[PDB]
Amino acid sequence: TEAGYVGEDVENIIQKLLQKSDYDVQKAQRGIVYIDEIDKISRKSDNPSITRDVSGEGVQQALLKLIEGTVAAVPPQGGRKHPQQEFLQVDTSKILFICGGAFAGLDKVIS
Amino acid sequence: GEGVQQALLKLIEGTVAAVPPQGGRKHPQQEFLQVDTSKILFICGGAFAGLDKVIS
Amino acid sequence: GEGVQQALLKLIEGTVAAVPPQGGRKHPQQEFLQVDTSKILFICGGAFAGLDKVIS
Amino acid sequence: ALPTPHEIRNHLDDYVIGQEQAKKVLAVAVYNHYKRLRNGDTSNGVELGKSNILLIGPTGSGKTLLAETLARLLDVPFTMADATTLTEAGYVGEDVENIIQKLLQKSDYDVQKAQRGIVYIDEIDKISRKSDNPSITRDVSGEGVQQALLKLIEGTVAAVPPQGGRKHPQQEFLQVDTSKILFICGGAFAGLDKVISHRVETGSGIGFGATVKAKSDKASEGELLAQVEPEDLIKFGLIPEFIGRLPVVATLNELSEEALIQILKEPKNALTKQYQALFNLEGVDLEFRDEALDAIAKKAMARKTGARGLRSIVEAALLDTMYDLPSMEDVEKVVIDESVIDGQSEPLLIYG
Amino acid sequence: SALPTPHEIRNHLDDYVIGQEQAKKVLAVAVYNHYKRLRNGDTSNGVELGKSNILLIGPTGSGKTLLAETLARLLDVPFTMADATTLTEAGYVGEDVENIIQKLLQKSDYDVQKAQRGIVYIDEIDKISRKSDNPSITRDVSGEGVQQALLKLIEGTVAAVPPQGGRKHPQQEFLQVDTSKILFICGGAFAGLDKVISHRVETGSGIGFGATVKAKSDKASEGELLAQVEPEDLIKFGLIPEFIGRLPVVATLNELSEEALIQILKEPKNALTKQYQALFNLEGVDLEFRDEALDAIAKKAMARKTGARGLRSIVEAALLDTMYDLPSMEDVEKVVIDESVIDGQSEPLLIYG
Amino acid sequence: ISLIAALAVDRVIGMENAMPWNLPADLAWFKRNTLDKPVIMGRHTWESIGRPLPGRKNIILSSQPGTDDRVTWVKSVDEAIAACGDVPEIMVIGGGRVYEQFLPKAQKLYLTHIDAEVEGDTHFPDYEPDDWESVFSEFHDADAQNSHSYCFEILERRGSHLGLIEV
Ligand SMILES: CN(Cc1cnc2nc(N)nc(N)c2n1)c1ccc(C(=O)N[C@@H](CCC(=O)O)C(=O)O)cc1
Ligand SMILES: Nc1ncnc2c1ncn2[C@@H]1O[C@H](COP(=O)(O)OP(=O)(O)OP(=O)(O)O)[C@@H](O)[C@H]1O
Ligand SMILES: Nc1ncnc2c1ncn2[C@@H]1O[C@H](COP(=O)(O)OP(=O)(O)OP(=O)(O)O)[C@@H](O)[C@H]1O
Ligand SMILES: [Mg+2]
Ligand SMILES: [Mg+2]
Repeated sequence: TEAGYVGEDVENIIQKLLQKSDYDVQKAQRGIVYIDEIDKISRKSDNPSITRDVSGEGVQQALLKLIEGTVAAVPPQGGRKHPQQEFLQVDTSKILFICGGAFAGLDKVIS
Repeated sequence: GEGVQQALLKLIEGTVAAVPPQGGRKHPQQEFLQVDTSKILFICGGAFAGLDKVIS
Repeated sequence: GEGVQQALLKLIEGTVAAVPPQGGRKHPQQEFLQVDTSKILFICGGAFAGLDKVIS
Repeated sequence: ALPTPHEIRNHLDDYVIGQEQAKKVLAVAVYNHYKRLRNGDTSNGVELGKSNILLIGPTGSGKTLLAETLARLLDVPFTMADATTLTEAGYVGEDVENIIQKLLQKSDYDVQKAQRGIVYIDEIDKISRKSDNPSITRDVSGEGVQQALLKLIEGTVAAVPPQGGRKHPQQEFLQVDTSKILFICGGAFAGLDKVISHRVETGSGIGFGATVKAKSDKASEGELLAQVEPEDLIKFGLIPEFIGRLPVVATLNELSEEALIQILKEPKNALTKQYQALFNLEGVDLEFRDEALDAIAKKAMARKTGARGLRSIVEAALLDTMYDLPSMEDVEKVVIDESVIDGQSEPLLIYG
Repeated sequence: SALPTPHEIRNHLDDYVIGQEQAKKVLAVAVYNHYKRLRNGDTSNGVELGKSNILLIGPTGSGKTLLAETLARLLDVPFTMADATTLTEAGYVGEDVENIIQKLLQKSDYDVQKAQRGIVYIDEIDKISRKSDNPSITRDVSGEGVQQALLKLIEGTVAAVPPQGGRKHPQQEFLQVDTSKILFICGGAFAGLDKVISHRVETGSGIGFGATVKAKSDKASEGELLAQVEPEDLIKFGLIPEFIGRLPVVATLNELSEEALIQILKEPKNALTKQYQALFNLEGVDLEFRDEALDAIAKKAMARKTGARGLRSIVEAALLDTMYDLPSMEDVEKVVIDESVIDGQSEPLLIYG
Repeated sequence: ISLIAALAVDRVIGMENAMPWNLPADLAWFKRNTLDKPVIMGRHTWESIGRPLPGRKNIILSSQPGTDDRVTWVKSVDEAIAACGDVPEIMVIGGGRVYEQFLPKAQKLYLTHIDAEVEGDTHFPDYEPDDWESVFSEFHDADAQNSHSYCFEILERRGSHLGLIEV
């Protein structure tokens, strides 16, 4: 979900990558990611932009800089690290990001 | 709705979840202790009111 | 949305922001450094998808 | 001796141009505060109160500008705030008590001076609740901030964080009274004009007996804002308790084409003068013809951003000029005419 | 002991507040109750008396907070005023309810006896009526959460009261303080309660010829609705039922009328007219307010819907122009304000001398 | 991480110089809440104690290199927080360099609020008067043998965040 809400944030993705990279930013900056179900965050034909689709367009608007490269604000701590204000900085300009979905209905659009 | 059924779709087939390590008097582990959900028998029940007619 | 716009109105013009004093050289325990922002050039950027129709 | 309101108004006209009403409200308010401080012994049964002002003006009118100008002439501690940062008590966001903290820093720990000061809470219109209807969720940044400020305006003893201002070694929370501190709020209240129209204008409907204006004869935003009443502010999302703590209500008027022309040359730090300094520090003179100013005024009105609109018009007219002129040689002065503002012609640079 | 009587104190409260007879009497009897309790500490003789916690419900500008300030002048026991909007649950970075007793100790001079015999006025009690739609993720640091702590404190429980702290530490004596003998006065303008009370007492309207349809002028005021308040109404507002039960006496104020407003302008010790008259005389000018103009101001204030606070708006506006040029002009002796000035069609005449 | 300490008036606790009071009441409570815990001591504190502490996983955070093995020696704050790891409680008891370096990463603060009036160059940083809320209260008013007070307290910090849920 978009930032400032009860759901999850797009920076959590980078937190899981550190658990597997022994909290080594250098190694974490050269890892691969796979975002499953990328077809469920697609606008439900709401082209007029009636309301804020924090689960759809809202999540897509937050990844536009993660896939390209930006100084992400990693969650306070999900490892040995005791403090929270540290807000570990990481660059995502060399981190591959795979995205998979089923896009149920796209076959009709193509035809 | 459909969204709630989508999240559970993964949990039942393995997920490295992040659970706060607390409630057991300050658990020594403080790294969002993981739990593999690919070995837990998920006995999902329910009373499908109407299925009897659908089948007939 | 609007909430983020309402907070930058004073920043882009000038205010006294408080930065958490952690790291570097941040001697003040709780005397949050006052950084005037009346001389900081801000360069926003966006795609504004859909604005073309409004103009048309 | 104490300064008279007329003197204050002169100080306020060096920087602002075209707001007569606001200059009086602030002048009398300061006059009252100055005498309310000298007479601190209160040698009379009466308990002199205080009146809080609420400057309501459209975008780019000089709300924040006036507050800054006041700090130049007055002597007592003055502070500025931003209501968008304030949050209800008990959250990571800033607390209302921080205001006094910032006031103590400007007061030099002189509690007596701090107990008689003037605050200027800006962006007071962004903290307005969703609507008069009850709030389904706790609006930490909305009502919470308003309800938390109620006691500060009527009077209370805020607990300011210790080891601050001009005292590092302190543990006992310093106490300060907020019964003699004039809090001058200020906001833009965009969207209020519609609320005001629903009261000042009635009968609008379809039929032979209804009322229709076509926006040609309809009153302007400034006119509507001068008829604002507390009942209107409640619709905007301001709890009635908050408005009651702000008895005085000063309304600004949307700048006029004539006034915009005066803002370019009369003020002490007028926009034009700022640009002239740039061209002058590098070694070139700059002047603007009277006809040029008139064109700029008309274009700015279209932007609906007040004096801020001017900077856009000026920057565009000389954008290309300011990019190539630094490299040009044998140049002594530049002159911009009305034609340059529309693009039909190009600035005539006087070589030498 | 118990030297002051209810009638005596009522004559002192009327010097500052005009009206609210029920509120004055309720505050009077409860004040006297505490004094009668003081005779033997907590009326320990046989049957033990319950508390007299009051619940002040009044519109804005009615005189709720004013009553607390004027009452303290005539009182002898320590009295501390606290705002319910600055209290947060224990542990958080915000203030804790425990500090309320600390404030009282300052008035009490750290005297445990005098401390437990003080009065605690909690203003803005209507601001912690939890409105959240059962999220359960986080807590209401400025809602129900605080009530749970304040409720256990009023029913009578030992309180953590660290000594003043002149030195680096107060040695955490945390002397227990009994709150069974302390008197609590919770107040605040429950903005919106009128609608809640309306539904319970709503006669119900229809559309035909036999329905009960009334115009806006023919409706009931919040003051009248408040008088018919019941505890159930407070629960809907977002208050714990146990909390309101602890406060048996509920005092409902009455919306001020034109007559009441005219008196407030001239009769009170520190009325608005006297306030402006004092500073006008401090500069060396006499001001006279005709009775005709006074009623005009009240008519305008009744439309602002801000109670007595509306009055200052009308006056400041009327005298804004006058107060701006008056300090510069000379040869001025007195000023007289007429009804026309309030309307805005005339300018106050000056007695040049 | 809990920075157990006393913060004697003027922060005169004493690490470079052997503890002035050296009272059993302060060492008993210490031992009680430190046994087997990775107490991150330091060079100045090691000088004043010296004696290997039974059980306690001593970690001497020293600017110089490590010599002894019985009691571990660490040089960097990263190496000091790595040895202990993520255990539920770390009783950092080292020098001022250690005390202040670990202050940004402290959750609890087992204070003792001693009153002993001494002087020196070893001091502790300041403590947030509002963030650190005292949850535990135990009075240990100065006794005949216990020259000054040794009031044990526990502190912690908490904060709230909104969620702004929609539909
Ligand atoms: C310098 N110093 C640090 C010290 C002293 N008192 C404290 N008291 C408290 N509450 N907390 C501490 N951080 C603390 N630290 C000392 C001094 C002696 C011993 C000591 O000899 N401890 C004994 C315990 C006492 C005993 O049984 O002999 C042991 O066997 O480990 C340790 C720490
Ligand atoms: N009457 C005026 N005379 C001269 N300059 C003005 C005037 N009004 C606005 N300005 C210009 O606009 C800027 C100030 O903007 P202004 O204070 O009107 O914003 P604001 O409406 O107070 O913002 P906010 O909505 O946050 O209160 C200054 O840089 C100033 O040069
Ligand atoms: N009956 C009265 N007589 C004289 N003055 C009054 C009266 N009622 C209110 N006032 C004036 O109003 C101010 C006090 O406001 P009041 O205590 O009514 O606010 P409140 O209703 O407690 O606020 P809230 O609704 O937020 O609780 C004082 O300055 C006082 O002069
Ligand atoms: Mg401004
Ligand atoms: Mg009040």
